[PDB]
Amino acid sequence: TIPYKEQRLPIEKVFRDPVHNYIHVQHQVILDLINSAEVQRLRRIKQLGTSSFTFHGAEHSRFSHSLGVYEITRRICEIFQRNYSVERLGENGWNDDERLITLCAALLHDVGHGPYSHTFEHIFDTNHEAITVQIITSPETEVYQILNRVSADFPEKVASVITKQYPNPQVVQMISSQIDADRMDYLLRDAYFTGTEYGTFDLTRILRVIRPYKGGIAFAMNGMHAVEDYIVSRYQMYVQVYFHPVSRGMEVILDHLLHRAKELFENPEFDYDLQASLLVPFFKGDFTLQEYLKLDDGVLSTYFTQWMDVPDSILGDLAKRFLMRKPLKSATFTNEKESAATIAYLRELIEKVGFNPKYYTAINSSYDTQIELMQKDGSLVELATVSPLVAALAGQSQGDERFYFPKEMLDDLFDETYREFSSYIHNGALVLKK
Amino acid sequence: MTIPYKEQRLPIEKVFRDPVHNYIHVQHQVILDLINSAEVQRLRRIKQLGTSSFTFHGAEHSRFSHSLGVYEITRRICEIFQRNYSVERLGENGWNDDERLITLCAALLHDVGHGPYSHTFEHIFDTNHEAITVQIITSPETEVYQILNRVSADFPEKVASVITKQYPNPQVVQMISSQIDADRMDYLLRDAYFTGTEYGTFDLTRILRVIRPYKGGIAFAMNGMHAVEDYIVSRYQMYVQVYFHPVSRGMEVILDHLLHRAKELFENPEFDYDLQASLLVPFFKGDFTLQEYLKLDDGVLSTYFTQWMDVPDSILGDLAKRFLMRKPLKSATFTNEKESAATIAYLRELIEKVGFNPKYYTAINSSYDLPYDFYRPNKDRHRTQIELMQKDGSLVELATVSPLVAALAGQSQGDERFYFPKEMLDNKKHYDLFDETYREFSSYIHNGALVLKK
Amino acid sequence: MTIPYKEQRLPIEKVFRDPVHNYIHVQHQVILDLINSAEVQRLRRIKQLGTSSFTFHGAEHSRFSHSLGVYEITRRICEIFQRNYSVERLGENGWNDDERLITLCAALLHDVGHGPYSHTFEHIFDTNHEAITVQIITSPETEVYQILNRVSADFPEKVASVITKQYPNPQVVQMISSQIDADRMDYLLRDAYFTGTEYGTFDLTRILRVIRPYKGGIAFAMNGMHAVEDYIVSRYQMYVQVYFHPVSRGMEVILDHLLHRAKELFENPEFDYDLQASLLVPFFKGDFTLQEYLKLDDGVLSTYFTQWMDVPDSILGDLAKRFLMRKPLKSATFTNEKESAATIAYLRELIEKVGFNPKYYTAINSSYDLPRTQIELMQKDGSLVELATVSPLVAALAGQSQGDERFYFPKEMLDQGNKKHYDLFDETYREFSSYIHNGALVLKK
Amino acid sequence: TIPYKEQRLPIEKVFRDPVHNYIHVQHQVILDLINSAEVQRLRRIKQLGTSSFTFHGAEHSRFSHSLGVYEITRRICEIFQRNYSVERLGENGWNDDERLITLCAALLHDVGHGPYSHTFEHIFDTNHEAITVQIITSPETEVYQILNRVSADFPEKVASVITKQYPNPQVVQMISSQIDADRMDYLLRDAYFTGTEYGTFDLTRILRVIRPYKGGIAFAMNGMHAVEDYIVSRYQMYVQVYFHPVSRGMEVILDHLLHRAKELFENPEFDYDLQASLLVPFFKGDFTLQEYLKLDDGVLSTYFTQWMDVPDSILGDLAKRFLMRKPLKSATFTNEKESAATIAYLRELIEKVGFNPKYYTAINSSYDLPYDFYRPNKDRHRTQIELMQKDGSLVELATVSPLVAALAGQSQGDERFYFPKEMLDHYDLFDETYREFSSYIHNGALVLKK
Ligand SMILES: Nc1nc2c(ncn2[C@H]2C[C@H](O)[C@@H](COP(=O)(O)OP(=O)(O)OP(=O)(O)O)O2)c(=O)[nH]1
Ligand SMILES: Nc1nc2c(ncn2[C@H]2C[C@H](O)[C@@H](COP(=O)(O)OP(=O)(O)OP(=O)(O)O)O2)c(=O)[nH]1
Ligand SMILES: Nc1nc2c(ncn2[C@H]2C[C@H](O)[C@@H](COP(=O)(O)OP(=O)(O)OP(=O)(O)O)O2)c(=O)[nH]1
Ligand SMILES: Nc1nc2c(ncn2[C@H]2C[C@H](O)[C@@H](COP(=O)(O)OP(=O)(O)OP(=O)(O)O)O2)c(=O)[nH]1
Ligand SMILES: Nc1ncnc2c1ncn2[C@H]1C[C@H](O)[C@@H](COP(=O)(O)OP(=O)(O)OP(=O)(O)O)O1
Ligand SMILES: Nc1ncnc2c1ncn2[C@H]1C[C@H](O)[C@@H](COP(=O)(O)OP(=O)(O)OP(=O)(O)O)O1
Ligand SMILES: [Ca+2]
Ligand SMILES: [Ca+2]
Ligand SMILES: [Ca+2]
Ligand SMILES: [Ca+2]
Repeated sequence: TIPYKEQRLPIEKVFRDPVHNYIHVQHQVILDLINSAEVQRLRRIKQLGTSSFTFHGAEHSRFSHSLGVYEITRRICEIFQRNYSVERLGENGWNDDERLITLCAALLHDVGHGPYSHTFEHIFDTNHEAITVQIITSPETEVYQILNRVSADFPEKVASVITKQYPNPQVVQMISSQIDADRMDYLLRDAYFTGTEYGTFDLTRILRVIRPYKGGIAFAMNGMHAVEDYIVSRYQMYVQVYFHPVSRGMEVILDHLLHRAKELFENPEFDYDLQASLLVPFFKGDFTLQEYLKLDDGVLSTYFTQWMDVPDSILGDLAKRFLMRKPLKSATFTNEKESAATIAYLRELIEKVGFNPKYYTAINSSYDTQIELMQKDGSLVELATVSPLVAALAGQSQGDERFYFPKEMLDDLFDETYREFSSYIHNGALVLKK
Repeated sequence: MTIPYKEQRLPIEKVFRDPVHNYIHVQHQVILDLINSAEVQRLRRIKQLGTSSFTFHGAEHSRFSHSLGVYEITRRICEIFQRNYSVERLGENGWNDDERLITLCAALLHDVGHGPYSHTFEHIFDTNHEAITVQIITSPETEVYQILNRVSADFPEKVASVITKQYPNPQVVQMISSQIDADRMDYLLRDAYFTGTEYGTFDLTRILRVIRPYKGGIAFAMNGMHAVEDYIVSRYQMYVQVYFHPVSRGMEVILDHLLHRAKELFENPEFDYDLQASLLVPFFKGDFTLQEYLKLDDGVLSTYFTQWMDVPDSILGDLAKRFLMRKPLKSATFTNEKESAATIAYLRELIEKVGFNPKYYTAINSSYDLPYDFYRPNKDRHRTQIELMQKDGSLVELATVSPLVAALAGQSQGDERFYFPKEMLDNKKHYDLFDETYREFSSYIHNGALVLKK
Repeated sequence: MTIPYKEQRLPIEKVFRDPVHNYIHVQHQVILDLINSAEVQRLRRIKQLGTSSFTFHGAEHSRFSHSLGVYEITRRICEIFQRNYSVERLGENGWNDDERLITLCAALLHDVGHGPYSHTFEHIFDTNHEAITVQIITSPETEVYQILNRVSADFPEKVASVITKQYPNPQVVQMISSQIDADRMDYLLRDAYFTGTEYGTFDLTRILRVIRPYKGGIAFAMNGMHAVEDYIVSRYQMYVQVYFHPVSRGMEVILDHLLHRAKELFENPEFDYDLQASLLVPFFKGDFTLQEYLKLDDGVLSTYFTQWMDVPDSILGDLAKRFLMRKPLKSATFTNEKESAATIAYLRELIEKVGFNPKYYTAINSSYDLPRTQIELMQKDGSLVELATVSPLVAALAGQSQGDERFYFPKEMLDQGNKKHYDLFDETYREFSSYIHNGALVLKK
Repeated sequence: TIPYKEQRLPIEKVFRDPVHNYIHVQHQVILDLINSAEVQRLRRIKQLGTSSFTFHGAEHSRFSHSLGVYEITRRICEIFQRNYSVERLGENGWNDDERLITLCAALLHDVGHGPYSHTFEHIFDTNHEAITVQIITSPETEVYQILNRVSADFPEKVASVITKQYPNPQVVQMISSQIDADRMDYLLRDAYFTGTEYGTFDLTRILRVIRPYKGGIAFAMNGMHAVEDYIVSRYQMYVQVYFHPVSRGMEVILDHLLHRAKELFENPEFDYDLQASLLVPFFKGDFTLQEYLKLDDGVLSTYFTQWMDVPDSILGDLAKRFLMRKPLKSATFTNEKESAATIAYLRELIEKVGFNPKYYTAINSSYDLPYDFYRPNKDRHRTQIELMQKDGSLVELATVSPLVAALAGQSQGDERFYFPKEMLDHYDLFDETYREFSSYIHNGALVLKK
């Protein structure tokens, strides 16, 4: 009988994918991991969080992204084996013994992600990378059981790829670097579902120039323009999708909503059942992995639905605004120190109209290795050396610095206040005055 | 002075990026307000295709984006109709653009009464999404009603009447509900786009080129016949390759029995354990308001299932597990229920013999039970037909002039499946007369079909 | 150490960008050499669809790209066959991957014997592209043969025997030529993409997931039967909407009559004027070599037609003009030839009466061709069912021949419209037109 | 009786187009122009010439491109009349009396193109723009006959649009600007037929924001990103398709094949007949319009087949290389001045091995090609893509877009030296020379040894 390490499905298994057409699975191990409890739960977590409030097609899950990353990784490995094996190139070639570990790492790279990560980790101080390593290395998970079946040291080896400690730079960089399968998948996938496919670079063009070398992953010099296209697409996706103000307006609401809920919990004079059982360990700031694994997007929205009926005015309102899509509006400003006086003033105005500025205002800027080209020579050149102005795009700030406030403040008995407030806003830009 | 709400328009066009239609365009203030209402926003949290995502993992699109999609096709039809086929030039065969807003509201609101996994939900809880859509449109408690009523007191009732097909204008009615309406057209294109399948093989533009109004509703110029043919082909292929997929239905049967078991537990006066499913209580009790209904979505169900995995009922706990961990029931086809009856009874006996309660671990269903109707025209029934208009203005129905459409309508079929646990099909060192049962069971499955006990 | 030609792998996979398949992938030195060969490169200068481009102006794709496409589909099949259905796993019902190079060569070379405007050319000149394909593969004068002979001395004949369907492996024969083969799958996909008539797009990847070898040839998994239906449906839409188009056929008739007129002029000792058509001379005479035939492509003919516009024969000059300027004969539908015969004979008199020679300005035409289902579906147990047994009405559709009987005649016959005065000559046009109602012959005496 | 100007078809005619789905024709003038001998002639002329040797799908004709330019133009005119008429906007609006002239000019812009026109203009000193103006304004032409029926001055009016002298900038910039229907169709059409994803931007998004104003055509600010992506596609098609060294290797052969033929014809000492009668007026330098109108791609290849057996080793060999696809290889260098002696020496070695350097080598720039980079000049209105803000003011694209400024920033040409593949290799006595030659070729570039 065959070692588990080597168990090849007699018939290749395909999964239909809108982005890649088909995900192809050859190994029993990979199939088992796809079917595991903690990978399956990623079906219930949105890849893009609050972006579906701006781009309504952005309803894709982390599960389909994980499969897509594995699929791109697989395609890289095939090409490396066909064209750049150690057999042909030696030390600069690819060793296909590394395939299985590389594919598991690729598939499992995001397993530690929970619902609305950025916001959740801000409020509950979780870390999805450490939880990923915990999922891979803990005997309680189905993932660990599957990995342990490969060999005793295999769960830790797979974790070491994710932590970038694995001693093979080709494997580490396939999983994690500037142009990796992770990034290429979500650029393509986020573009496909949002409909903002300015993030169409051509994936096959990149797959034809990617190669291994003794120091990691490089790109043939003849495909420099393919690399440029990727840099450009990534730029376009950050600018048009990830940095979108309306998405972040919804994200600010969510952030304040979870925070208000936690404050209500922690406080002992608040004698009311939040009915938020699964969130309790996170309100207390003391949770297990099992408890973390029970959370998904629907858990949050169920709880928020219950909260619209809560005796707290702020919680009830913030829950409502999240579910009914009522984002905070924002104005742009470029200097935090110089805008401090103006922002404080306006915050007094917002308060005078009866919004508590702590939960109805925010200051926000986001939702928050080289690229080696290889000459026929064998020698390396960094992209910026051949293409500096495009390299400049990748390194830019793109900091979209903003002040958030209720739409109500714009155009009861304080109408003169709303006209006073809106006087400090011209074309979505904060005007600095007394 | 102030413009009537009915006539009010946005200062500039509002555009919603849509992966299927590129853009959704909004110009009327009424339409914007309706998109923003609580009852419509709710549809973001309900999946268009329910359990299909377990087979086609891209299929995570919502009812909200499908509703905007239908509104958008409708908008596109009205525009073509007004520019090319108005009453200003055709009279009783033309399109009166007074009807635009009512048609647009109806299109946007057509699926507003859908809940989570509505087909299953309606089977277990006896709800009716058509009744509830009309209830949402016509009840003062809802934001939809407040908006519609603000257009005119009689407007809610009129919008509702379009959806019940009682509205007196056949062009308006058929645009929203016929054999080739904005609704079917969107979900075929969009379901194909997200599943990643080709099967929405049809060109909306080649159909929007030939669509026209007439006295009795909506028709298609004869020179566009082949474009209508492709619509039918897409329809058929989406049905037989996606909507009717045995693995998706395997997951739907788990769901159905999961909710049925919860209901049976709650209403059994001697089961005492807290199901912690407060929002489902009104539905277990079979006594619910509109408000209680509007609080339901896919994530409410999913959250309750997570809790139920730990509930001390063995069946409930297990079925919650199977749904969340993706453990579909397997199935085999049969033909005649009456001929298959003794075989099915015997197989249920072997299933029970290994610890599975066959009431919850087996099922029988047909593709015909699903809300997907094949095109079958009837000379006596006008709303069953797709009409083509010859260049002389004469109408002929599609199948009579298309051998291909006649051939697909002719091979319209519902299958019949028997569901059972996969564990019934499985090398062990010793064979207990209990391990014998699985081996016995397998000899009844051949080429995916039951072998009759004969 | 030294590697046999048959085994010579490219160290790096060569890819050719293709709008239909995205990429054409080449592993073998033999395949690359065949692609670069003179007689395959010559297919760049032969339109896949001939006169269809007069109706669908995007249909300018060459036979070259179709050949690479058939080759690419075939190797995708071979890869799936090796991965999933090898002899190693399934024995007698499996794929032997030693058959790959020959299957690949046959796929690439299947259409090499096609010349310009194939249907018309073969009607007038009596050439046979299948026999010429076999000639090209097995004649030492071609670069194709020189290449295959290097694989092994018996290799050219083996490759030819695949095309002639005499090769003893049915899986190989049917991959190349049967009802659902790489050949048909490519041209339906390619012709859809270039015409923009994308009704004839079934899903290739779905078919590739159900296709399967067995001892007796090629079959399709039972759970994939709806994918087979899709292909049947696409092929039907393409035949009805593109291949049988009345207007492309209109141009085809002109071309047929133009070539026939030229041949006749050359044949006639009375006509002493030089046609300037040196590459057609062996074909006027009915006595040609392979070498002479390989010089022919679409450009050769259009160049000659340009010259012929100035030749002192008014039928040749005018027909050449009609072909280059796009002046197709118009047509009317009729049903059975026997009831319509007397009316058609009368209309040819009227046509002759106004100055058009009906031998050249009329035709009876019912296809692009100038004057039953066999698909096995496999059950899980390995038994076979023919497609018509599980899907009869879709099967009927495939076996149905779209008989579109038409009578072609000059547009001028109904071109007239409204005249200020009619004379007993303008009377002929008006009398002619009364026999045509909404694109159909009216059967009067 | 309807004036010809206004004659509509009883029923709109549609032309299936794989790029735009449908080409729509409503005016009788336009249909008549489509059917004219001079437009039908574009069916037999390839849009991309030698690119098909690299991207074998690129077999599309100039005729299909011209219909596409017409269809985009039509879409813009519809949008302008519907949303931005003079009736509502005044001097910043569109006058729909200009529709017919705009449509005729869009359809006719490329009518003067002959086969492989860049190479042909180099060898025979043709000018396709002058010939376009000649076809439009010469009575012997069907095009002219059709236009002359419209109104008295209409032919010369139409030609004046093409030469950009027409006094309506909205009309001129729709046909010819940095973002005209012409560029938009060929980027889309070329990407579609080559099978490259790069030149696919969203036409629909651009048409949503396109706008007339007093000084021509502008694009609403809220649509900047769609304009950005047009530039991205444009850049991507230049560097990856139009500037491809393998297609260019084939162009160099073609250039030299025609050159050798002209040379053979001029020389009275060369007896043999090239039997290429339609090229004779061009060989001699003296040709008429009708003679030009007879030429197409098929004519050239027909002659090359004949030339394969003409008793001139160079001409026969080069005809063979073109017909059989034997492109020259190439290497980059920086500037002609610094690289001068290396080229001289390489030519010596190429000669030593028995290739006449004059016909088997060549120097080439991508700049010499009919593809201009976006290079906006603040003084030169023409060079600019304008974006309209809410207040009505204009701002040039590169000004508001770092992405566009980045691409315009590294919008550089190249330099290549061509040579036979034979110079880079089992039994040769010239093996010493091949070895030396390729020592000057490192990383696909000329090594300045000498
Ligand atoms: N209003 C609204 N926009 C949506 C929805 N789903 C997606 N979107 C898209 C379309 C909008 O252009 C974009 C921004 O959303 P909003 O309309 O809330 O932001 P905006 O700053 O445009 O507010 P405004 O109404 O213009 O004051 O998000 C929805 O449910 N409602
Ligand atoms: N196994 C599995 N299949 C998935 C998943 N998501 C989508 N699919 C698709 C891929 C296949 O087209 C289809 C197969 O479903 P299953 O593997 O559960 O059933 P199948 O009968 O193919 O395998 P079985 O014989 O039950 O082991 O569902 C997933 O998470 N796991
Ligand atoms: N007229 C014309 N049609 C073309 C051309 N290229 C493609 N087509 C397409 C569009 C037409 O609808 C289709 C049929 O061509 P025709 O206009 O020659 O024939 P049809 O019988 O439709 O029109 P007719 O009754 O002769 O005015 O061919 C072209 O260069 N000229
Ligand atoms: N060899 C060849 N390539 C073609 C053909 N049609 C398109 N191509 C494409 C495929 C390649 O991506 C590209 C380059 O072809 P070549 O083989 O002439 O240049 P390459 O750089 O591979 O040089 P080499 O193979 O070393 O002579 O042209 C063809 O008929 N033959
Ligand atoms: N909620 C969101 N809103 C907008 N953009 C998002 C959101 N979530 C993710 N993205 C974008 C930005 C991320 O770079 C990318 C997904 O990467 P992810 O698996 O979340 O790792 P990450 O949170 O560490 O990214 P980053 O380091 O850029 O903050 O998609
Ligand atoms: N000139 C044409 N006009 C219309 N249709 C064509 C033309 N040429 C080919 N086709 C259609 C008919 C064929 O079924 C298909 C391609 O097959 P192909 O081998 O290139 O031609 P063919 O001469 O073998 O015709 P057939 O496949 O019917 O025997 O496309
Ligand atoms: Ca990731
Ligand atoms: Ca619907
Ligand atoms: Ca073929
Ligand atoms: Ca042009």
